[PDB]
Amino acid sequence: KHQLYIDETVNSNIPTNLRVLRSILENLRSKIQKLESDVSAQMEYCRTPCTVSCNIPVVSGKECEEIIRKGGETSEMYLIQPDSSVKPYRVYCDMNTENGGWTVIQNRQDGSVDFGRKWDPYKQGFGNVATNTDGKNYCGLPGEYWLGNDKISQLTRMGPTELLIEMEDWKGDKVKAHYGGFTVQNEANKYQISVNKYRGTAGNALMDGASQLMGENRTMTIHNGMFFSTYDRDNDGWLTSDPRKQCSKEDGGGWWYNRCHAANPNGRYYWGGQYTWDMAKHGTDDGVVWMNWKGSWYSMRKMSMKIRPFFPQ
Amino acid sequence: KHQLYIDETVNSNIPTNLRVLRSILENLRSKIQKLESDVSAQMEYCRTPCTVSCNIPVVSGKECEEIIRKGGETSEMYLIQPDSSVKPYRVYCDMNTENGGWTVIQNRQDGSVDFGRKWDPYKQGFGNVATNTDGKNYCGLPGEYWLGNDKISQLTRMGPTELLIEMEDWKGDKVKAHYGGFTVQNEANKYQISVNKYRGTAGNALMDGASQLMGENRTMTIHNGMFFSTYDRDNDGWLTSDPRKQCSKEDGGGWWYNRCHAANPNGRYYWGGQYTWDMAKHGTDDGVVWMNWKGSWYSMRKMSMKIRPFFPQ
Amino acid sequence: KMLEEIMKYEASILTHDSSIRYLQEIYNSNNQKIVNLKEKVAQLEAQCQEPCKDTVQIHDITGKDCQDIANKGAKQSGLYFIKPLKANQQFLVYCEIDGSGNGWTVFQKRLDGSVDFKKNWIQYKEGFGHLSPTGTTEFWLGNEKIHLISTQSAIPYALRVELEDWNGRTSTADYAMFKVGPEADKYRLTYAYFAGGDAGDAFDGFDFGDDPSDKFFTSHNGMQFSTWDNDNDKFEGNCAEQDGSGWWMNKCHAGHLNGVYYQGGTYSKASTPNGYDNGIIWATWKTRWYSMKKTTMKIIPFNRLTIGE
Amino acid sequence: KMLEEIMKYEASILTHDSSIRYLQEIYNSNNQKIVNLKEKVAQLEAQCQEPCKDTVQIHDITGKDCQDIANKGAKQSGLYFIKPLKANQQFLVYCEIDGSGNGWTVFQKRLDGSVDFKKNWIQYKEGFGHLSPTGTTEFWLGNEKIHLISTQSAIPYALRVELEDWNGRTSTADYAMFKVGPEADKYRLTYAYFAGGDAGDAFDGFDFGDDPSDKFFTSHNGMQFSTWDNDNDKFEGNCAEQDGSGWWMNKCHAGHLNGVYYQGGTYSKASTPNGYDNGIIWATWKTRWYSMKKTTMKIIPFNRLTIGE
Amino acid sequence: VSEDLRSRIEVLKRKVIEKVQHIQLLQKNVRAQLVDMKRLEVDIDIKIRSCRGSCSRALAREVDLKDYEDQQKQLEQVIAKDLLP
Amino acid sequence: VSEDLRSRIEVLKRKVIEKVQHIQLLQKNVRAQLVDMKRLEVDIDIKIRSCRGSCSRALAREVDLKDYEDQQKQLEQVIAKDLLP
Ligand SMILES: [Ca+2]
Ligand SMILES: [Ca+2]
Repeated sequence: KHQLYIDETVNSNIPTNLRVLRSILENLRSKIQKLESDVSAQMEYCRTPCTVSCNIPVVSGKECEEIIRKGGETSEMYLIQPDSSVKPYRVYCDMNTENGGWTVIQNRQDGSVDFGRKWDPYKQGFGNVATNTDGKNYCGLPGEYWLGNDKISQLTRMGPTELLIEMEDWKGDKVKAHYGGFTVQNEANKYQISVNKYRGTAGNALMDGASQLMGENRTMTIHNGMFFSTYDRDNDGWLTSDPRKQCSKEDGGGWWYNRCHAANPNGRYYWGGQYTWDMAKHGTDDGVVWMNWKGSWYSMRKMSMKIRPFFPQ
Repeated sequence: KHQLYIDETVNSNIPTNLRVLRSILENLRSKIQKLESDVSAQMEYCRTPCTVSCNIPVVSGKECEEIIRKGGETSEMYLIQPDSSVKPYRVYCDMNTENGGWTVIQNRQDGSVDFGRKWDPYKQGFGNVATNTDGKNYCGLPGEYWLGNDKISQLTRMGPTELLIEMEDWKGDKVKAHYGGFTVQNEANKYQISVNKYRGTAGNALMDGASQLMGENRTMTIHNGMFFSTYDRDNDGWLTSDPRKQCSKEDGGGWWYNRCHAANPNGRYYWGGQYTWDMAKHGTDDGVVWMNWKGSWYSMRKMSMKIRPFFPQ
Repeated sequence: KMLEEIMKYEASILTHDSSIRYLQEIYNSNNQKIVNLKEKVAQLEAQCQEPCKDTVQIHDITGKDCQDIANKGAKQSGLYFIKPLKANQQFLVYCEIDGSGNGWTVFQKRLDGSVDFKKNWIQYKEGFGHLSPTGTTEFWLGNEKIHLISTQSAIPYALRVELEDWNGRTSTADYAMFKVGPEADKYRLTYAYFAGGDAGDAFDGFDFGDDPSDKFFTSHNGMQFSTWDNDNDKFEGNCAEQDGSGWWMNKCHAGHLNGVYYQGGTYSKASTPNGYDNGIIWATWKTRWYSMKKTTMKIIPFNRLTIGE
Repeated sequence: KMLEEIMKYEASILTHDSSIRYLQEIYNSNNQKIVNLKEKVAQLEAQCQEPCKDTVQIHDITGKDCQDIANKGAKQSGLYFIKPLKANQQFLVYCEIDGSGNGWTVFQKRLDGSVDFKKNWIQYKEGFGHLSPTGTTEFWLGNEKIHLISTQSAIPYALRVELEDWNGRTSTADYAMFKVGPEADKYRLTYAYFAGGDAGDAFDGFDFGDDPSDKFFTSHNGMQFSTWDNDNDKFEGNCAEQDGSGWWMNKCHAGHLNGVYYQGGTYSKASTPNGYDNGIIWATWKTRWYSMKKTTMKIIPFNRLTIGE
Repeated sequence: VSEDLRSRIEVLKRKVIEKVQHIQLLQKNVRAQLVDMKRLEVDIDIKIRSCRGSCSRALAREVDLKDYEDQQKQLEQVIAKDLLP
Repeated sequence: VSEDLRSRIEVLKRKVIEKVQHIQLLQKNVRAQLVDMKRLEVDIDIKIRSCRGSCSRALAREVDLKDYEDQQKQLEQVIAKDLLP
């Protein structure tokens, strides 16, 4: 005789799984009107672009090294020319760190540039190099940018090239990753990457994969010897099947992916390091990362990739 | 013994004066969602305006008369200058009707301009003069517009001025009203109007009031000698009391009203001549009208007010 | 149905009172959306009150001529009002200005056909055509105007003449001491001497080889302007009515720019039922059967540019 | 409550079924605004893909020097690449061109202070400063460059020297036969003769009245260039390290433009703890204690302008 | 101690009357709301065409009165008679 | 000719069950829509900052997760139990 099991309580317990569902449902509904509102404004703002006026330093050379030797002692945008053939290109030269002579190659610092770009833009370069100081005429400070694959592959092949990779917390901490063998092949070879001499505080992610994994797990995040793939041209360590495995999906960074990664300097720029699977556009590690330092699910606040021809130590 | 009077029938007769009231009530309710819908779109469309590029005919003069004598043989927007003082103004010159030389002053043709405007705009002019043809560079065709009170009063006082007033049915018929004494005073004199020599097919409304009335009724619609009043500055033949009598209410045309009117070229633009008291914003004759022709409650399809200095007949 | 049909009546008026109440609930809620709709529209009507944007604008910088303007501080080619020292009322002109300070006051340009050049005397005297601020409009500024500028305050003028084929090549031809006279004098053209122009000097005449008197019979200097309705050329009858224009004719021409716009640029005698040099020609540069693609007559106070840049 | 509390349960599930249905009505309508919002953003992202517009542009017209360029058909002053006949790789220069056809290849300009001129040997050899296309930037093109141009294919060069006070008055000073030598020769300056310049000829020296050997001790012709880290002047020690610059010193100077920018233009010996003619001076024009507001050294193949315009 | 015999007049009539009162009044209210809709409908129609000369593109809409005309007649008709005896 | 005695189980249970079915399913649907909102919200946030390097001026907006975090927890919780016997 179970006439007591009568869940009348359910008829007056269900209003719970209602008022609640009713709450967030209406929440989202409105949030949408806010998101819809905010984007329309940005549409406006873009009726006009940002503009820089970067007068050129008289001095020039093959890269930033030569330039400093010619007296390039300040840090700002210069114009180089690795070869008589290639027409002279602009670039930010770091003349204040090690000895200076750092040909900036990549630079992430405040999320002002979609790196979630295709194969083409990566191959040619994008973003803003330097931008104007204040009252100073020249543009003495950089901005996020990719120097572009050919221009880069073109520089490494010019002779022994060392590579420095710096990064910063959202707390302030900072670490570096120095390699002495950076040499990117040409487009013909899928810009195959290859480094050779680590030394530093960030952790050798590039040729040692992530320090958090092990066994085959580790051996599958080593970027060395990896082709460069973009969301529009896969060159990872995958296999043609259900793209649930494809290292660079939409608006994802272009990089030398291999069974994905240990590091991704051109990843997406999440604000304030900490990001979650429920925030990632596809529930993947979109961010700018260095597992061997900050681990996964933590996007850096700043990260760059400078270059300078190593000369006998 | 009236226990038979029992209107049980009423209890089953009332559902009528229900289902019906229920019908339209729900009708309007929805119609509103349609009207609400349609206006929001128009809001959109206006995020950007219409734009004309009207290159200027080399030729110019005091008004359209002089211009044609200088070889102005086409009909399009010209630029005139009645006086060295007044800066040159644009205007549509009709060079194809009578002899040509018609300085267009007002023009109603497709309801694309709120004439339900205030004192200020009337005094200075509004709307679109000419608009671009097709592939032709210049703007060879007009658009609804008011040349503006000063500019007009300024022209009549320049010397003997004749006035032509044309109008068209929604069927196609067409009639004219020619006056040979048009001379509008200045703002100082409330732009007092005054015509003097009728001849034509529309009926002398301006100085003869409506032909449908009689006695004092007729004598109170004569516009001649009338000041110009707008919905924001009354100068009619009224008296300060309950505005149930005030010739130009909201969004109503600005004109030389007198105990209201016989004609109102700047009235509201109802589509398809026939309009009813239940359609008028205030149950008045808002429309563009000429009683002496089409009578009351019939808005024209087209109506203009061209000018040209009469030269000895 | 004593109270059997009656106990139901006292029961239905409730069913009705419900419907009644409900309808009021809608009628009210309707007056709501209405009162709102009304403000929504006012919101709208306020938006629609400004007429179409007219892309063509005029700069209020005014002068005696385009130079006097560019000098005055101008910085861009466009439409500008000017009033010569002897003028009794200003008038619109298009000025071409370069990054050097030149007030090239223009008076005639062709480039598409738009404007038929067969106009009467008065049409050449007052001016015809349209003036785009960018100059993508054909037009004859009008002799009276041209003259007025050319004879103001004994100011020295020059005339650059830009021409263009249909293969993008161009050539100038300047005439120092440019001056156009009174209607009284039939606007008669007059320049003292030819100057730096690789287009040649069609104004000095041309020996077309048809006859040996051609060079002194096609020269244009000191010649009176002539239309179809007003002949003052040095030929029995009028070259204008023949060619189809208004120009300084003298037993015709060796170089006249108001020639009938021949598309392609190349033509023959098969064109007109008789054939002429009625096309835009400048023999000193190219054949009388070649019609220019573009054409521009502009003046500038001689005191300016001497050779080029 | 047998069926008293029960007839209500079978009545509330409706009230609930209504709420349930309604919520679905929103959840769906939400996925709508979402799917749309998503395209709205793509619409956006496509807009933000082009980097900031960099107002400074370079013209691809290339030559042996600015003249060879203006000759090549150039028409505007700006930044241009050039490569001398003996050059092993081109380099950016700013060219000043006038409406006459002059390719004024510039090599040094001052006007605000922006660039501290106390640079080493290498900095004068390679060049320093920035090049605005408009020339509102200070800079030393660099001797090596200056030389390379000045000694290409036995081409005859001249040097106009534009100076400006702080009261808007200016004066040129040309030096025909301008030529700068090899680093080997310490870039030694050398011009054959002074020419049309109302600024005077500070290069021939100046008798400052301090001593009667001043004129042959302040002249600059045929003098070697010298910085603080590289002395080749005709004075015990280096005038450069003293004045604070790089220049062709010889027992110092009578006119050197790399002088420390003195705001106002007027200065004394109270300036530096010792005082000098270290300011931008050109005595032949104005006092050694007067510092120019602007300054420009530009060369041009002598074959060009003879006197002015 | 004896109601319903004649009570079925006061509880009926006065109720049916109070209920007929609303219907007849209410119906009148609707009439005006309709006259408001016409004007409103129309006025919008104008305000939109007038916008063709100001905005970049205009809404191509009509404004059938037939519908309003219809109800205009129905309700006007429905106003017959209700209760009396 | 004898329903409600045991009918108040089939018309009740099966109805309350069919009604609990939607709630539990529906609640699941909301969960995902929320996970879509987070990502959406965030992604916009990025797409706007990225625009600072292209457009003339950028929208200075934050993106509090606290709110999402909240519901993220509530709904996750509300997923307890409903009907059984
Ligand atoms: Ca003749
Ligand atoms: Ca020494």
